[PDB]
Amino acid sequence: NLNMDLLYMAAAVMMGLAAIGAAIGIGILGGKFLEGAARQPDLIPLLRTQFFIVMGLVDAIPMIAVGLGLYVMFAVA
Amino acid sequence: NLNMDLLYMAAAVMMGLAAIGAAIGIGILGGKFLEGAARQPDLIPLLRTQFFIVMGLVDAIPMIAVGLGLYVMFAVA
Amino acid sequence: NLNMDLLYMAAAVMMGLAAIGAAIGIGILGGKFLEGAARQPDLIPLLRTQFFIVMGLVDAIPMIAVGLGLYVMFAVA
Amino acid sequence: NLNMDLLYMAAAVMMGLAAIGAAIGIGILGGKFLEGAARQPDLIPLLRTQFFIVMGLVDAIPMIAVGLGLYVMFAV
Amino acid sequence: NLNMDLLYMAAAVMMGLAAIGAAIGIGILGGKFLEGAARQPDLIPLLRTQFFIVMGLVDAIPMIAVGLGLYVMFAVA
Amino acid sequence: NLNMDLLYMAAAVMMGLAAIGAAIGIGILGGKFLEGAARQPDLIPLLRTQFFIVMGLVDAIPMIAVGLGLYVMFAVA
Amino acid sequence: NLNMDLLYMAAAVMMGLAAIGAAIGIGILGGKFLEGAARQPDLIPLLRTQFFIVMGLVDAIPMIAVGLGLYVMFAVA
Amino acid sequence: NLNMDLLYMAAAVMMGLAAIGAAIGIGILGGKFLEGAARQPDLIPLLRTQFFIVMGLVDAIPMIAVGLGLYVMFAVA
Amino acid sequence: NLNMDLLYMAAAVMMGLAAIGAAIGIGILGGKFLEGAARQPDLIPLLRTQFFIVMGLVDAIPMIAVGLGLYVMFAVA
Amino acid sequence: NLNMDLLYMAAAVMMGLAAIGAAIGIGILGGKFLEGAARQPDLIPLLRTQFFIVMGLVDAIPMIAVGLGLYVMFAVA
Amino acid sequence: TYHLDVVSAEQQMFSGLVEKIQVTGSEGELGIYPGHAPLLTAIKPGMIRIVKQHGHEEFIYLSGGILEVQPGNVTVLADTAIRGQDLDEARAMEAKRKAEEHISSSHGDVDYAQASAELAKAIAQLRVIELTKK
Amino acid sequence: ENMTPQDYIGHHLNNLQLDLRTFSLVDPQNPPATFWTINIDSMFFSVVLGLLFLVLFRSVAKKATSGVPGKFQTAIELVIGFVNGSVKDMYHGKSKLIAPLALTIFVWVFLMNLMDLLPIDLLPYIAEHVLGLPALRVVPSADVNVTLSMALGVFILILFYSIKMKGIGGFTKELTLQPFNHWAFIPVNLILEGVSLLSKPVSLGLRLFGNMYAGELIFILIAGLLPWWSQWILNVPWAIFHILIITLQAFIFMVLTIVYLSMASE
Amino acid sequence: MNLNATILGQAIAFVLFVLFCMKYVWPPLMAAIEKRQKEIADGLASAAHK
Amino acid sequence: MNLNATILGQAIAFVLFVLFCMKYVWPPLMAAIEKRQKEIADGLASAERAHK
Repeated sequence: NLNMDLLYMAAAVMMGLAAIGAAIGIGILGGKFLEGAARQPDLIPLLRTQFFIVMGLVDAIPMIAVGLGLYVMFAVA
Repeated sequence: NLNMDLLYMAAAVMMGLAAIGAAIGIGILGGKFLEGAARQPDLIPLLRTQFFIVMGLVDAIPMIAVGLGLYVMFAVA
Repeated sequence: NLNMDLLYMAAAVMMGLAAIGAAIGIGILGGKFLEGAARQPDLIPLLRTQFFIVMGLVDAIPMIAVGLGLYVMFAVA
Repeated sequence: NLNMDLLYMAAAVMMGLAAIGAAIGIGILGGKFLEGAARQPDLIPLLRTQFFIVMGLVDAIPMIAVGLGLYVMFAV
Repeated sequence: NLNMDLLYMAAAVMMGLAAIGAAIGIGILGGKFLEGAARQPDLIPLLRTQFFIVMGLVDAIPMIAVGLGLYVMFAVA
Repeated sequence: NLNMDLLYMAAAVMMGLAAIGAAIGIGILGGKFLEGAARQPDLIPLLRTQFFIVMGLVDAIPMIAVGLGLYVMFAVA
Repeated sequence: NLNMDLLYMAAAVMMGLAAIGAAIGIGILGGKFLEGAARQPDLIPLLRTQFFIVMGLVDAIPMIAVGLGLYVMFAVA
Repeated sequence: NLNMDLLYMAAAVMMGLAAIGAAIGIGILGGKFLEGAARQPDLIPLLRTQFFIVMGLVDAIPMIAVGLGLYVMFAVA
Repeated sequence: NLNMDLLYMAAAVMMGLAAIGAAIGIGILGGKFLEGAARQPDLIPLLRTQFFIVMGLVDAIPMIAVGLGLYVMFAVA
Repeated sequence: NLNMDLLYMAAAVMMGLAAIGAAIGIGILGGKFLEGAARQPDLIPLLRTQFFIVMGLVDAIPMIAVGLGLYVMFAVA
Repeated sequence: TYHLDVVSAEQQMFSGLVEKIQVTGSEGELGIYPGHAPLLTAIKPGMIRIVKQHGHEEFIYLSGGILEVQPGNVTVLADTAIRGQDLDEARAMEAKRKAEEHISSSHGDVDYAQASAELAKAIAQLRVIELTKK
Repeated sequence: ENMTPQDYIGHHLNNLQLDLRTFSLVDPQNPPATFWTINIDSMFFSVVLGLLFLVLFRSVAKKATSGVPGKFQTAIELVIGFVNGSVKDMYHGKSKLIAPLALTIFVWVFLMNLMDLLPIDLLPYIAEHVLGLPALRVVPSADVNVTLSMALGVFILILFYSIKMKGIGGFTKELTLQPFNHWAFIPVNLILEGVSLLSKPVSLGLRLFGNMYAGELIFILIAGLLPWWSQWILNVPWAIFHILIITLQAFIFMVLTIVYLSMASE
Repeated sequence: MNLNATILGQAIAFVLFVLFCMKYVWPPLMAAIEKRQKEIADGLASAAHK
Repeated sequence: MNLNATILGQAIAFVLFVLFCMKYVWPPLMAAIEKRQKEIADGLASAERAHK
């Protein structure tokens, strides 16, 4: 029953594009965090607070992509 | 039959490209917000106000892609 | 039949590319907007006015793409 | 039959890559506009004039792609 | 019929890739023009002549691509 | 024949996109770490302690991608 | 019949990628030239000379690509 | 016969994507190394030490991707 | 027999991608050459020497790709 | 058909992605070499020795791909 | 419009309202406008164009100094500045003769660090003496 | 000896398991299907390394003098200082658990990863021929189950600290109201913060597993496919690289445990 | 992979090692080390000019 | 595949790896321990010099 074989492909594309998006987004965000730390090292526990606040929004959509791809791979397939 | 294979693949392409777009957009915008917060603390709340303003517009178009990917997955297929 | 299976895929690719384009474009443009405030806040409203002026032309084409994606998905079906 | 859905796919590719082009090119252009505008307020009208001059050139090709996307889609 | 249905895809690739190339190349170059015209608006006409000199170099090849895409789509059909 | 073939194809796409994501994200993040090390060298042992924190988040999602890639190859076969 | 038809697609990919390469490369190089001219207007006749030295190296390969695209489209067709 | 002959393609995809990821990541990281090495001579060995350290993290994922591609060529195909 | 069309497609992919690489790499490198030379109007010949040295490495892999593309089209096909 | 032509396609993918990676990584790295060479023109021998140290690591992982692509064309196909 | 103040440790070079100005900088030359973005920077050997009311320029040599733009009223501080007709083409040509000798007469790095400044002084004078003719 | 390359790789990739219903060491050629097929290798190697860790540190603790420290004692107080310095950086509450928890996580995960550097055939060969066990692999952290065990323990501690400090009201406020604030967005916020919460431990476990399993697979592949003269010249560079990997993965598991518990409590 | 009882076995080992560290190891190690540090701190405090 | 040679190759790899470890990994450890005994020896001396 050929149906199974495309569903791993469809989960693979979701988790691959989610990995790309959620890796490069946090890379760009965290590099600015580190330059901010390099200028103002006494502020670091403040910018860590703001960094977590923003990083949650970066990972809003990609963790849904991973959730539903991980669903398709196991629950549906 | 032939329907669900391609309909899952269509939803997967849709939400994967959305997961790229939202993540990179918020990465760039949040990185600028964090260098603004490091550069001018005590303007964190005002800059965060503007950050959510822009974040609503930056993610506006992708949200539709997510909604129609969920529609294709859980309504049409 | 095969028609609907390919048409959902076509609408998916169109709206996905539209989402990436629009989201990253407003991400960059609003990143410069938010940078200006970190330099100094008194033209937050006026830079926000030029921001909408430009953001309209940003969203010009991707909403043609979204309109035709919606048309294909709901009217050609 | 098989012909028309492939026509819709080709229109999707043209009118998606035109979206990428017209989005990113004007993001890159308008960001420089905003920094220049945040530095020279009286020149905001002047710089905005130059902005539309170059915006025509940026939009030049994506509109060819969009017109042919609509032609492939609806007129054939 | 069977023959023509792929020449529109041969046209699609040329004009999608040439649109991305021309648009983003002119975007980079014109962003530098507006930066330089922000520092010395006194030189705005001189830099404008340099912009129109270099832009003709930038979009030479993309116009070969767009021209042959229009040839394929309307003369080979 | 081609069921088991396509599983390894799916693992190929999954791990390839994950490799791009992890590699590029850490490239950007570590470039900013080195810039901050270059400007204030006696401060490296603090910025390195921030780099490992941010790098954990960057790799967290490509690594569940990698885990499912090797799951597809070795466990599903 | 495909021995005619696929050659237009094969030239399409060549003259799409040649256009993206030439356009983005000349965009980056010419933008650096424009900022240099904005800050050092006395040196424009020298910087322009160096610009035209470097630009032919940028165009060395994309014109191989475009010449073979024209050859494939018309000579072998 | 197609089953093994496509596994060569799967390995090509996997290890080519790995190559681009690793190459560009190391390129960015090394570029920041050289800029620092021009600013501070006694930091040339210090920054080079940290450069090697985090280059290990960059390559951790692409190296396993390349190994698995070679495994597909020589132990799966 | 039909096989000969895929060889033109393969050389198309190989040579177009080599054109992307050889155009953009030299674009970035030459942009830095011009930018560095602009600020200080001296020492250009020793600096220009260095541009050729590094440019020799940038295009080597694209030269192999272009040579094999020509071999595939004219010699093999 | 299916045996030989797919092996040339796999070689094309390998030695094209290797071209992109090995070209753009060295463009990025050599631009910083030339910027450092313009700021500190007495250091150019030391900076170029650092550049070769880094460039060896940039090219190595694409060189695996290039050599194995030549293997796939001549040895396998 | 706005008011410009130019001073050196030896004298006040200028003071008054001006329509626009083009000034030397550390990386490159910059043009100021009414109500421009506030900035401060050091300046490389060069000059300043003072275009006053009715469009009349005058040309002031700025061998070294700092420029200030925080208020609407701007300010130039000069370690060495010379008024555009106290200097002359013959003086810049003497500077050319001096610098072309010292380039041949400097052979190490520290003495070239001084001869390069002597050359920069000569070149900035050779620049302003030409601009002065407008 | 009819060893194909694929089969050698497979046998190195076969776990040694025992069904608790028949209570027998089952054969790897045919794998049974039940939850109660304990992986013998994982349990034994993990517990032995943990015991060795405790024995060394106790062998100093039961003897320690505040005079001049010895050359062995100094090595342990280096790592104690390293762990306490990293905890003191990122945690300011009073809890007695965080510091020893970080210590055990660091050293135990380090030793478990250290298993990967040994030659791939040594202990498995001894286990088959000398003892008679039908299979063996010796890296504990290269198995999912142990890594998820540690991740879920850290998860339960995160819940404990969040509840303990915040109280009933605070934790529910943080789960519903953030990140979009208004009560109109609560239904979405439960999903976003719930998935973020659940992502923390999943990230821990799969980071460590993904590193170690693939590393051991690289050693297995080199030994199985390539000829001896190339096996040594490709084995040495991977070992030199994997020393860095083992150290940094242990360090990251420790650091992110401290960060997660700190953000849970503070 | 294979959901297995090993996860709960490793949980028992993990929790008991943490408890052993909390009870036997950590308090005496930190006590001895910081008591040396205290003696040196008073060695600073002790330092005929006064 | 002949298996005896693969274990022999692992032995050679281990020998060469040992020669790397002795010359780049162990000396940093002996340096760290020796310098921490230097530090606490200095500390105990500088503690007993209060007695003077």
